[PDB]
Amino acid sequence: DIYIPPEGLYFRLLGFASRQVIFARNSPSPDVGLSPVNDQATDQYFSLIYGTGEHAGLYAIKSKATGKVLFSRRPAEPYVGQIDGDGRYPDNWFKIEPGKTYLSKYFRLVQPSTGTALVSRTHLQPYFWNHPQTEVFDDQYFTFLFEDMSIDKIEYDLKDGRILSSTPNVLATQTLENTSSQTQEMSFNLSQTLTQTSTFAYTAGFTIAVGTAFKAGVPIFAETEFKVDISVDNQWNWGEENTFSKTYTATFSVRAGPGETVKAVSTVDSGIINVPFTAYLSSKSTGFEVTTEGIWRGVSSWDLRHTLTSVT
Amino acid sequence: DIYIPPEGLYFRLLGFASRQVIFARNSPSPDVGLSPVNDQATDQYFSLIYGTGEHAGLYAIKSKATGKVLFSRRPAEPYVGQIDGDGRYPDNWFKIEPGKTYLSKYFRLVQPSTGTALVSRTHLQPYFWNHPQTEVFDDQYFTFLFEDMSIDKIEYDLKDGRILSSTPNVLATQTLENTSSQTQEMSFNLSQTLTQTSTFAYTAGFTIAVGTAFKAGVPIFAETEFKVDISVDNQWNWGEENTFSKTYTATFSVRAGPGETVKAVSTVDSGIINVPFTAYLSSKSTGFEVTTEGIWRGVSSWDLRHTLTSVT
Amino acid sequence: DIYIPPEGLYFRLLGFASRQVIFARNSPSPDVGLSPVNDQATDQYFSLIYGTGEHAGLYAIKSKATGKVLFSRRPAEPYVGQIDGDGRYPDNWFKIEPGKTYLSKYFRLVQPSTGTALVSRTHLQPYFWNHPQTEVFDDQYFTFLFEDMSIDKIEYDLKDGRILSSTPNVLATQTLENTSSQTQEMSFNLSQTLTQTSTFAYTAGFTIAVGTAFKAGVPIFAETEFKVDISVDNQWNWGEENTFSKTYTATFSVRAGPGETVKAVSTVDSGIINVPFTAYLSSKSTGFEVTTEGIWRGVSSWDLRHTLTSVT
Amino acid sequence: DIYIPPEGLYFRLLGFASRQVIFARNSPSPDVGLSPVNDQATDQYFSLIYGTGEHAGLYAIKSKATGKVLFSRRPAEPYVGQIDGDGRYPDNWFKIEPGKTYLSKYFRLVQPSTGTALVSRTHLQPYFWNHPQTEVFDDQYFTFLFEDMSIDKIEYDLKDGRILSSTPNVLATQTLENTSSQTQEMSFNLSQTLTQTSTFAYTAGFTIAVGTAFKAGVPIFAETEFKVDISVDNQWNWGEENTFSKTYTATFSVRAGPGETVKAVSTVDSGIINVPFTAYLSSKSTGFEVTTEGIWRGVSSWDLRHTLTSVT
Amino acid sequence: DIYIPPEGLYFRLLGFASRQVIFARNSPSPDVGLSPVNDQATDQYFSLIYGTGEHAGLYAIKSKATGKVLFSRRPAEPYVGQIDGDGRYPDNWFKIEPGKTYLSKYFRLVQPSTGTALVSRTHLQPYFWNHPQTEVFDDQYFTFLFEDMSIDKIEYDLKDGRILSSTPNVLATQTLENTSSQTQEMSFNLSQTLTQTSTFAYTAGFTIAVGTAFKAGVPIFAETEFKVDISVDNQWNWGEENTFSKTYTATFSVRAGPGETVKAVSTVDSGIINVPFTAYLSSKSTGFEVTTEGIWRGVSSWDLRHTLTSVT
Amino acid sequence: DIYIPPEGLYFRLLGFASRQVIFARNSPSPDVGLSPVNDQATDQYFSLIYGTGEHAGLYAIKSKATGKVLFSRRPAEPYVGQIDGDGRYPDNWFKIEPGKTYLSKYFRLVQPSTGTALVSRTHLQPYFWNHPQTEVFDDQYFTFLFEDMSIDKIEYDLKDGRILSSTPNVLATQTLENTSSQTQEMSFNLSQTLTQTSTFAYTAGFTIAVGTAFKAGVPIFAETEFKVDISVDNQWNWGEENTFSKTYTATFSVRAGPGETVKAVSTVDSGIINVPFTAYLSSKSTGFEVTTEGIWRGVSSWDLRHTLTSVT
Ligand SMILES: CC(=O)N[C@@H]1[C@@H](O)[C@H](O[C@@H]2O[C@H](CO)[C@H](O)[C@H](O)[C@H]2O)[C@@H](CO)O[C@@H]1O
Ligand SMILES: CC(=O)N[C@@H]1[C@@H](O)[C@H](O[C@@H]2O[C@H](CO)[C@H](O)[C@H](O)[C@H]2O)[C@@H](CO)O[C@@H]1O
Ligand SMILES: CC(=O)N[C@@H]1[C@@H](O)[C@H](O[C@@H]2O[C@H](CO)[C@H](O)[C@H](O)[C@H]2O)[C@@H](CO)O[C@@H]1O
Ligand SMILES: CC(=O)N[C@@H]1[C@@H](O)[C@H](O[C@@H]2O[C@H](CO)[C@H](O)[C@H](O)[C@H]2O)[C@@H](CO)O[C@@H]1O
Ligand SMILES: CC(=O)N[C@@H]1[C@@H](O)[C@H](O[C@@H]2O[C@H](CO)[C@H](O)[C@H](O)[C@H]2O)[C@@H](CO)O[C@@H]1O
Ligand SMILES: CC(=O)N[C@@H]1[C@@H](O)[C@H](O[C@@H]2O[C@H](CO)[C@H](O)[C@H](O)[C@H]2O)[C@@H](CO)O[C@@H]1O
Repeated sequence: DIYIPPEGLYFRLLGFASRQVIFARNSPSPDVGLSPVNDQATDQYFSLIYGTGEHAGLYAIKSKATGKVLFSRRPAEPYVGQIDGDGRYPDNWFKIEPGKTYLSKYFRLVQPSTGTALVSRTHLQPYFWNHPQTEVFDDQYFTFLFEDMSIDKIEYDLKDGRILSSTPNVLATQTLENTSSQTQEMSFNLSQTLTQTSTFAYTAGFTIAVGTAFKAGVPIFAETEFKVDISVDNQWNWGEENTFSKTYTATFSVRAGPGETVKAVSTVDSGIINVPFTAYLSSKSTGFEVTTEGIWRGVSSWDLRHTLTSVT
Repeated sequence: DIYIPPEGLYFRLLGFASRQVIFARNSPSPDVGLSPVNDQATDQYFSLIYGTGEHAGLYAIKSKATGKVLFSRRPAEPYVGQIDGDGRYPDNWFKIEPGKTYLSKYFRLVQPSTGTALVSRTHLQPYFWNHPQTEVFDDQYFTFLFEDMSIDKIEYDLKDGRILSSTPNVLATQTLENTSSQTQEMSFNLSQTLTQTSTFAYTAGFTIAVGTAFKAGVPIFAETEFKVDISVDNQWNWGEENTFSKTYTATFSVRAGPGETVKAVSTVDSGIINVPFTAYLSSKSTGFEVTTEGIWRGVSSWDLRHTLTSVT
Repeated sequence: DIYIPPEGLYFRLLGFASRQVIFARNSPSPDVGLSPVNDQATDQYFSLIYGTGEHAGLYAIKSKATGKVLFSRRPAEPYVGQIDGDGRYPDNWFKIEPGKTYLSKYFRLVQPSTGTALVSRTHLQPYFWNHPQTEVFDDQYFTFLFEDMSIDKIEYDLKDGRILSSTPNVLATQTLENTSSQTQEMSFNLSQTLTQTSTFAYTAGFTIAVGTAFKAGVPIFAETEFKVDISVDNQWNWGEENTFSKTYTATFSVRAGPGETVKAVSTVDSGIINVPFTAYLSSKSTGFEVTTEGIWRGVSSWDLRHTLTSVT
Repeated sequence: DIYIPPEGLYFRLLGFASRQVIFARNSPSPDVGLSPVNDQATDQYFSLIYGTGEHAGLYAIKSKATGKVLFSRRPAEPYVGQIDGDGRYPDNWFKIEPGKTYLSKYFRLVQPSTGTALVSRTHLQPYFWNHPQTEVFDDQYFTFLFEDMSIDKIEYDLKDGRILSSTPNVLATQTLENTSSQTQEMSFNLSQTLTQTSTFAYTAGFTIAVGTAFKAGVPIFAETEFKVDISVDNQWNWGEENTFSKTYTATFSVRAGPGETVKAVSTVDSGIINVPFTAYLSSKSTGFEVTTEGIWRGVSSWDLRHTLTSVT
Repeated sequence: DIYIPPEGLYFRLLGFASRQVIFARNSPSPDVGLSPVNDQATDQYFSLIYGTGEHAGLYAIKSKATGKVLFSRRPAEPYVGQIDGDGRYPDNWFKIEPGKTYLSKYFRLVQPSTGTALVSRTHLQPYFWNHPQTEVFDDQYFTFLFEDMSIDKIEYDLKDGRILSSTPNVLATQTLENTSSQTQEMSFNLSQTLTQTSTFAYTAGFTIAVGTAFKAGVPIFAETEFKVDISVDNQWNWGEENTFSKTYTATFSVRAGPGETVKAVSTVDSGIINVPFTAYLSSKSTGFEVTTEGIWRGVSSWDLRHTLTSVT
Repeated sequence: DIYIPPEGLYFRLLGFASRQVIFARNSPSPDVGLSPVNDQATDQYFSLIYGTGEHAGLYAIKSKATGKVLFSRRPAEPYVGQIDGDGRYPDNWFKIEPGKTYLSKYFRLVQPSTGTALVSRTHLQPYFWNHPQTEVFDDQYFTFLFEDMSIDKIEYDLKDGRILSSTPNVLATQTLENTSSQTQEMSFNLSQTLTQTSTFAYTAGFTIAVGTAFKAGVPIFAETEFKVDISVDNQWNWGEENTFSKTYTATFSVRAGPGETVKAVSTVDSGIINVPFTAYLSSKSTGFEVTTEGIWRGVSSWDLRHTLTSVT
């Protein structure tokens, strides 16, 4: 089931074919049409009005710049445009039909009452028009290019963390710090770095744009639970694999035997790990709130061990 | 080696540049040209005629709507079009030259005899034309947009299943169901759910369109073999990672000692797993059959354990 | 931080919108403009001249075919074009502004002194023009389509290899080669094949084009170190997952007891593994050198074991 | 260091050679001499009077029947006998000289002041006499044949228990209680017996006679501590290995899956184990108290496990 | 409960004090008395006649040489001797009273009807006499010195074998048999000897004399069961620890890789083990049969492993 | 095969029955006879003269005090005694016939030429006599009561050490030495004592008297070999189980993390262990040398581990 925004969220209607966005303004000359994306052109933003009654399950597309609603009809010219009255006419209601395969994140905006589908193309004129809904062409598909949203918070569902793999990794094996006997001091210093992995994968809810940059603590396995490592301050990219460093540092000393050659082996458990999470976002322009569910996954390490053993 | 369809399979010739498909009809006015995809326009489908003799290794592109074959020549006008006689003229044979990098799933359709390459563009006219084969431009590349195929069957090669990782995961650890002694009944109920993973990756054979929706049992590791779990009835998307739930349920009771505090620990082995498979497909319009080889991979769980231990 | 080429490396400036490359020649008629990629058109290659002084942090875009530099101004017509003097005029310096989200691998070429941004479109004329830098449109973004580079060498940083997972896999379990007693010979032959995995992932440095084909040994885990398996001679594709076969073959015989039924179990450790690496490349036309850092990852196997045990 | 009884404990003086006990009575005719043991003849019991002053480290041997003390002199006849005054004369003090090898649990009773040693023989007359202390003969050795003591209590030092060995032992392996699916009940009954071991070994303190019969709980390993199993009510023999039965009984049922063949494997950890202990004894005739330290050792079992696993 | 022989088994009555055996003959002069053991003197053998009726629980001691029965009375002289009629007189019945501690394997032969106990001493005359049963002296104790019995068979209860400990022991670790590559032959020879242990401990039934020499196979652990190793042909001594050698020999060759340094590690599991058993014996003079239950225990080894691994 | 001393070793001939030793002197009156042991009476020591020629396999018993040899004949009186000429007469040669069962460490001294066996008794006169060799009585058995020997050295065959059992034992588990973060010092002190075991068991060679006290280092398992722990300075008793203390002491400190609660777990491997050995002894009076082979066995511990782990 594709994600359809609620009434207070704004978006751009990007065409698969034209690779351009629909615009609706009060001037210049042409009131509605297509244009290359310009994140600041209020012109290019719309929100939806959820149909009710006999329109339940349908939607009206409202211009943020004009407040007017889009329409699509086949008899009267022009076949498409704007109009007042938030869905006053049957011409303002559309059915959202998700595509398949390469068009799975796209959809047709079909207006039932007239059996017409919106068109967004650059090869034929008018670029923004409609077509008899029964003959499906690729240039009738649209995808949501949502407004800039800010990631306010990431909350992991730690109780459900899970370890997918685990192999011990010896950080500092070599350790032949010795003497003959009755010394008094032998200190060890551990400083090893492992390149870790991080990926925040979409599961459900609001469709955060792939690549969106943000910061958050990342999961860590303690000994019997998962915890959030707030130290990691790297910049992540939504839905993409990121890498970050994890350095293990430790200082310990050993010496109090009849005569030994102290040995220290620092070891950690490394492997793949994933944890569910919810992200809270809000509109930068409005503050409108939404959530997104996801699964975080990455190569990590845990259970740092220091084993001391004497030799003679 | 790119996948070239056999003689009975239909497809659309999508251009890298124009992002449009070639069409060949008997009318209206222009007989051949470019058009946005329309899965129902017979107009846009072609199949290949495998060259033989001195043409072995070359192909003729036959219109499904017209039966006519495409041609490409540089002296006589028009330089491209249709013509009867399934490869009667040397102008009907083409060499398929796979591209590299971003064009690896695309190819040029070069007609040797004339040293000309087909062209599919929208920036210059004619949109469907040809060019002296020696000067390679991006708008000379095409990719196969195969006909809608149905996935009739998935057959796993279970003998070759393989476990990539494995870590024990305790589903229900806590279990302090007690009394002092000589009770008579202490029953346990286990109900834990794990989010699993599923991906059907292409290996060879017919190139199933990424995203194609279908249903099939998914692999499972028994104790010494792999088996197909037919219960999982989720809808998969070819070549993409899907998730699904696996719930473990169990009821067992323990009590017959001198005086105990029965403890139950339910545990499973979880980790990554993959298994080879063959998919059998057939043309929805013709029933023409083909196969696709692939490797299925996913996070799974297995070997559910229930350990009972008394305490006093 | 996006990768900006040094002064001696050539590239094409591909537009996000137009999906076309900028060209600068001495003739025919129009000197600069847009064109579909043609890897042999010297016309389409440029290199950068690193600004210094008050221009430090800015760049001039030099035509490889003409030696002339690009410019962008808003008063005098034409607003864009070529000109001698490697950055003689303030009009030749540009600021490279990386985009975000879907435009993260793209950037604007803004000329500060005039507050103008280059434009690359096919929907409006002139196709190659500029726009008041303050109004950002999608057709103002460009990405680097670097010159054909050759991968001369792959050097792994073996000391940092790491095992992400590990599960024992018994290749040949069944082995009931017997007799009663005092025989004299019982030989075993092992021949098992496992499909392995290989991926060379970009980490930093020169951005090798995804898909680039090349050959190199692949990492292998010995017993206490990682080593390069030079036998694997498959063709890899940069930044993509490849598969390859690994066959284990072995012949051993056992017999010298009071009366036994020799059993042989061949086993290997399989799991995921990754190792850092540096790739050395050079321009095919110039020999200009660069490097790329990356992490190699794949499903592998190691520690082949043969265990013999008698039965009676 | 041999165990010398305190002043209130009674004993018999058994001779190595004569294999007979010393007696001291008021009548019949001969007042002191040798006799076969008769546990009821008060005649044969003596206790010691710890010398003090210049006699510190020496002892007087007091008759329980007569109260008189033994003496040994070489000039005046008879050379040995009884006499009043609890050590009034220098002739009443003896030095206890432990033997070696086969005489390690025996000792000479040498009277320094006169350089004479007591004699207990049956081959020459007088049977009970003395000899010039400088010429050591075997018939000058004695051992303590203590009075009947009762073992009132055994207290183990559980904190110091120790596991010497441990191997898992599967009690009930076979378990193929099945059906096809959706049954509802499958109960299991475990009843297995293991022959255990028990030995109470002397360490220090009062020398309990080997073989002495008594009853006490025996050590058991819980999961993280040792505990006393009070159920075992077998009769032990001090300082000797005893065996006893341990039966494990358990009843548990399992069934609540999509279709399984429930399997149950009952397992225990068996091995050698030992624990220190103190025994409290008291004179049956007097109630005089003493203690004995010892180490208990035996083959035991612990950590009974029940593992349930489904099959299909 | 002490072991009392059935009616057909012969024995000598050895006295604790006298350390001599009772004899009953028809001549010379003294008919009954004491004598140093002489295994061939029929004179010294007796068997028992189980009392019945009011004598149930009592026994008559019958001379094997004379057929006459022993008697004990206090009025008429002599107080002890022989007499016809297998228990005709009340004087022929005795109660067997086991001693404690050092006398636990000894017993008094008390004749109730007269309140008299048999006496066996060498310090007073008559050496063989009796005493008022109420005054217990050490020289009233006897032990059974059974007739020479032959151990016809040892049958182990293998199903109940048990492993008390287990630690892996590498027989032949070192193994660096190599070459560079493509050799063709590398054979290994294993010959290691371990000193094993063997003890047949009495549990119940006939009391086989400690030290009795005999031969039998000894237990061995296969892989899932215990088996009898019939190869071990050492001479055992009943109830005593014996040692014996176990040599592991094996010849195996390995070579068929791209280039290796074959390594072989031969390993075994060693530890303590015990198994119950029954011994079948019979009188050498009569063939009278009996059985003895026991537990066999010893340090053993099992599960010989040969692991081959290549190096480069 | 019983141990027969070589020609230069002295011993006493102790009788089973008489429990007395044979003596041969030049005066007083009776030249040969029996006597209670007196370790200083040269009178009681003899050595053997190995027969050769037709006497090979027989021995003469030579008096150390007199140099004369023992004899045994049945016609001429006295039947036994001394005589010059180290075996001059056939009467001086004896066959040593080991007994069985309770007489396995005893033997008859039979003089073939006359068919007579030596006798050692106290119940009949003469106490030291002989008897017609064909009628075997218990008082014809003798055992060797060797001269006082000194244990000069114990040499273990470390290469053959063997671990019979092994279970980890945590000495100091509890360890919650903490703070919040950035402290700087946290030191640990380990001091735990384990009661160990020691037994030197006879295997072959000279029969060292049971109980003989001596001192020697005891075996210890390092990590890959056995070594002698020379610290243990306890007094051992040949052929008997001894106990001794082993204390593990260690001081180590840990602290250098972002914020932790350092935990330390000290652990050791404990279990049963045995090692072969040879003992070198020599006569205290002569210095005559001999050796004894044996197996040392005991409960020990090894591989002390210190594991440090942080908590938060
Ligand atoms: C002004 C008007 O109504 N024009 C229409 C054309 O747009 C229409 O062309 C097609 O429209 C579809 C839209 O999905 C595709 O863009 C297709 O490529 C076009 O051919 C034609 C009928 O086909 O009718 C009028 O001319
Ligand atoms: C009608 C005709 O023959 N026209 C051709 C042009 O198409 C041709 O233009 C180029 O064609 C290639 C095809 O690969 C690219 O589209 C390129 O961008 C075009 O410039 C020119 C020669 O270049 O010749 C005629 O005009
Ligand atoms: C010749 C000239 O200066 N023309 C310009 C137009 O290009 C310009 O149009 C826009 O340009 C931007 C470039 O980022 C986009 O392509 C946008 O879609 C166009 O509308 C207009 C002003 O908008 O001004 C002149 O006509
Ligand atoms: C009455 C008296 O004084 N008699 C002694 C003997 O007892 C003594 O004999 C020895 O005594 C020792 C005691 O340790 C042993 O029993 C030894 O076998 C005896 O020979 C002799 C001197 O030896 O003197 C008196 O006769
Ligand atoms: C001929 C006769 O009846 N003599 C008895 C003695 O034997 C008896 O002596 C004791 O017998 C017991 C037997 O258990 C012990 O051997 C003890 O040492 C002896 O003293 C005495 C009474 O005591 O009576 C007669 O003399
Ligand atoms: C002086 C002499 O020759 N006396 C012998 C007795 O010793 C002998 O007695 C037996 O000797 C054996 C020795 O093994 C046992 O001690 C047995 O108990 C005695 O009976 C008898 C014959 O038996 O002959 C002479 O008297």
